[PDB]
Amino acid sequence: GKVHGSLARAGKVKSQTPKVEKQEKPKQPKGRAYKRLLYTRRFVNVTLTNGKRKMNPSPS
Amino acid sequence: IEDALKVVLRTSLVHDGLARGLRESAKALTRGEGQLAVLVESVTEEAISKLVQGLATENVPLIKVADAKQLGEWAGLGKIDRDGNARKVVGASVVVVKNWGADTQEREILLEHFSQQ
Amino acid sequence: GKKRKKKVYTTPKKIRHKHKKVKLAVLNYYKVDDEGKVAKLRKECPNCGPGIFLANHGDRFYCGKCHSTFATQK
Amino acid sequence: GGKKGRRGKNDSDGPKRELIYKEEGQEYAQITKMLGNGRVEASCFDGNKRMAHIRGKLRKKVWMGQGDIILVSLRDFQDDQCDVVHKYNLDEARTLKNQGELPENAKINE
Ligand SMILES: [Mg+2]
Ligand SMILES: [Zn+2]
Repeated sequence: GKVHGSLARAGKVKSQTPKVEKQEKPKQPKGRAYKRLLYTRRFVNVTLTNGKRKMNPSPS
Repeated sequence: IEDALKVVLRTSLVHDGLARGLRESAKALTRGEGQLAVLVESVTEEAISKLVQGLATENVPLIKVADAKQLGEWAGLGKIDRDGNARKVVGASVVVVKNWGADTQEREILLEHFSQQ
Repeated sequence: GKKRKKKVYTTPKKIRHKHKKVKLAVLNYYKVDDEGKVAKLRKECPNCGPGIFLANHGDRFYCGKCHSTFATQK
Repeated sequence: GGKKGRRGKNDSDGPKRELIYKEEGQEYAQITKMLGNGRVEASCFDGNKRMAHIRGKLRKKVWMGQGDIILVSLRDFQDDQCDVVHKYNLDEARTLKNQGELPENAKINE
């Protein structure tokens, strides 16, 4: 109907959200390695020179 | 011979000559239609083969090829999209040739030999 | 706007008429006379030609090919 | 009336809607008095007088007055106050009156 259940039930959305498990996620290098990875990814592996850098370019 | 049988099954699959089954085969033999018949002896309870023989007495010649499943396989019942067999099981257990279609010399010599017996 | 509800039916069900399959059906139509001559248990239909067997249900015989035009009392 | 109407959603549900019942805490009530600040007083059909907020999707979307049957959702942490969730336009209210989810001593008819 208008409201499926009792309204304002102190955490309704969190209760009924589908619990989706984390991905296996191979280890991300950390420390100086992370900075080296960022430097390589941005200033020696320029990907999308058109427009801006557009880091995290949404696929569409 | 193995070649003439596949040749005749091709010439009857092209022009719709195979009575694929036994009821259609029985109807063709009762009529003046069934010009050839191949059937397998590895049939349980053996009465279907006996009925085929009796209808053959009555369109006379018959062949006694075994391997019912293989008989259906090289009888053209399969869609055979791939090069290898793409269906689990398919069989005929009786095939009747009605339309002779195209004619090859080796096949006519073979059928004359089988008629001579 | 349209306000449609879930349809409720005042009828239990009508079921698809499944075709009556018969194993070893063809041999019942015939009869082997001891390794040789054979006879037919069912009757032949004249209009279609030789081979087609008449249907006997009760005090009449009925065809399948020209089924509509042939139903002759026994 | 007015030029306001063309700015609206034009949500025309004139045909007879299917009335909504009460579900585990949502209960029927009757508007007793009209207060300010978009809040109403609802006598629920349990002998209690709850204070019901005129609620979202209902504030300036339907206009409700004194002596209107109503559906209201309670709050388990605070029982005194509640929220008006749906309004019945005096036709299905008769149906509930015959079915008697509410005590019939509350007779409100035109
Ligand atoms: Mg408009
Ligand atoms: Zn007929």
